[PDB]
Amino acid sequence: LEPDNVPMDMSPKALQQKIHELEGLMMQHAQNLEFEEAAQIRDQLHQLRELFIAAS
Amino acid sequence: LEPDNVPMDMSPKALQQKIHELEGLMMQHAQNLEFEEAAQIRDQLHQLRELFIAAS
Repeated sequence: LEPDNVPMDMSPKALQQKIHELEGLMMQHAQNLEFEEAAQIRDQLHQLRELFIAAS
Repeated sequence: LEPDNVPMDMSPKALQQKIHELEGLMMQHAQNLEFEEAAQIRDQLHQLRELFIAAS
């Protein structure tokens, strides 16, 4: 009983794991002047940000 | 007489000076995750490249 409240809920993990993954990707290309297809993550990094709270 | 051939003509200077100026700008924003308006230079850095020969 009360399984979701047995461990913890600091973050959704999956989402938080994806955000830190896409943001760290921009630096790579942006550093190698490959931000063309890389900077696009800016749209997913910003949208996933607000969802951080709506998620957990 | 022969003024354009008195000094030299390694490069157009103005163009070559602008290209190195726009390309060095991308690294700045791209490094501070500001490639949004910065990555746009990619269009001027690539177009000015081919013009490098058509110029001098």
